[PDB]
Amino acid sequence: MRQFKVSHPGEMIARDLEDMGVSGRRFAHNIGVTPATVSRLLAGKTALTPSLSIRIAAALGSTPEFWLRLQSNYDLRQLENQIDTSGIVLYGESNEQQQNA
Amino acid sequence: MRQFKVSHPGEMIARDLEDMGVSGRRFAHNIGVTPATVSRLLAGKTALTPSLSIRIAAALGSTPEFWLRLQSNYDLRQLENQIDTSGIVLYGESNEQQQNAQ
Amino acid sequence: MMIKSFKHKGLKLLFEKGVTSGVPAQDVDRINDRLQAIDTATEIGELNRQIYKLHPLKEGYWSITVRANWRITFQFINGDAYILNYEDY
Amino acid sequence: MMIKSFKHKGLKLLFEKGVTSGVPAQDVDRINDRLQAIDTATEIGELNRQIYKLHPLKEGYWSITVRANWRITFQFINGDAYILNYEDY
DNA sequence: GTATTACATGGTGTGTAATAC
DNA sequence: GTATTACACACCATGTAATAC
Ligand SMILES: [Cl-]
Ligand SMILES: [Cl-]
Ligand SMILES: [Cl-]
Ligand SMILES: [Mg+2]
Ligand SMILES: [Mg+2]
Ligand SMILES: [Mg+2]
Ligand SMILES: [Mg+2]
Ligand SMILES: [Mg+2]
Ligand SMILES: [Mg+2]
Repeated sequence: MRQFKVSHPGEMIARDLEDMGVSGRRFAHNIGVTPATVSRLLAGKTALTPSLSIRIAAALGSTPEFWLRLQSNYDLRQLENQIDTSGIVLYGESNEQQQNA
Repeated sequence: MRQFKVSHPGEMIARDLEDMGVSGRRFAHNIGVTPATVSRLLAGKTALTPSLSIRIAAALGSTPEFWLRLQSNYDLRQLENQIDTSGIVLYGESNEQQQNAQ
Repeated sequence: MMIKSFKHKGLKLLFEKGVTSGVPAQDVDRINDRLQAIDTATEIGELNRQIYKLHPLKEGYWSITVRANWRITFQFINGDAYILNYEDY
Repeated sequence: MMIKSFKHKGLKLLFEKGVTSGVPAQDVDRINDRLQAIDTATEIGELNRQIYKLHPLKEGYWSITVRANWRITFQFINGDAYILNYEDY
């Protein structure tokens, strides 16, 4: 099934940098943003944007789409049950239409 | 390998709605957004946001993650050649450091 | 999911090189849209949109409708898509 | 990729229920981080971060490091992850 | 019943620079 | 050499309502 506990991508990166012994200031100088941006990313205050995913993949490995997928799945977990979709109709056959046919 | 031609997900939905005979106005009334938003989405002028991916999956099927992944891949296709990463250093071993160890 | 092999070489030209000479002009956009859906889907169930009319073949292959009787078929092995074909069935 | 089965029942409680009683307290966040990386990766190469120390086992199994010699192992079949384990190697 | 778009608005990511160590 | 954050700013998505059919 789905993972019960999901973390903000920046807080995962902060734990990884801690284990690697890399400061936020050095990480910011490496990937090419200001330490303010890294500090807010690692604190889970701002989202991992498409532009950051390209820079982060060049430093921490993996692909840019992997890092953006972490943020996208995390964004969807926040918006869980926050959008009323009960009034939205699925086009085509519903459950009752699929039984009669 | 990677797909050569990639479409904005809004234009994909517009081609699907046309094949289904569903107007932009009716689609907007269904998923619960104004026709202006659907118009700009279908025209590829605005992005498929996470909130839209939840509404769209409830109408067109599949999962919210699928539709958001389409926009994410499309977003990266615009940017991956626009951001200079030559100065970024990969932590760990480089190509030369992997040869010396072997 | 990764597309590993093409039986229909026109699909291969479209997916790998953006070349449209090997597929009918009427369905280039629809075909590329469904190739993009297959390439993006992480599970077979993410392709189960009612317009696609997703259903397995009678084994291990699947069918996705492009338009009318034209369909895209592929073999689902190792989480990848093999033997991609475009046929009138 | 989808995690289909767990050999280590403490990982199962953590992944499926958010229950931390089956794993060491000092590694809860790191283990969950690597479970989140496996569940998000669409290909095995997306896990090839150097801190993970990804490498095959000697067939079809893989290993990523949590901390020191503590590692997560799983079996790569059908694009999914089977027999998830957490062991001190 | 339909599609498009300027305008005002709100929400968000980023750099600058200040503060504190 | 390090981490945090108010403030200004640019960017972008959305609704309202106008226009046009
Ligand atoms: Cl866009
Ligand atoms: Cl091939
Ligand atoms: Cl199990
Ligand atoms: Mg965030
Ligand atoms: Mg249109
Ligand atoms: Mg694969
Ligand atoms: Mg307003
Ligand atoms: Mg807004
Ligand atoms: Mg400024």
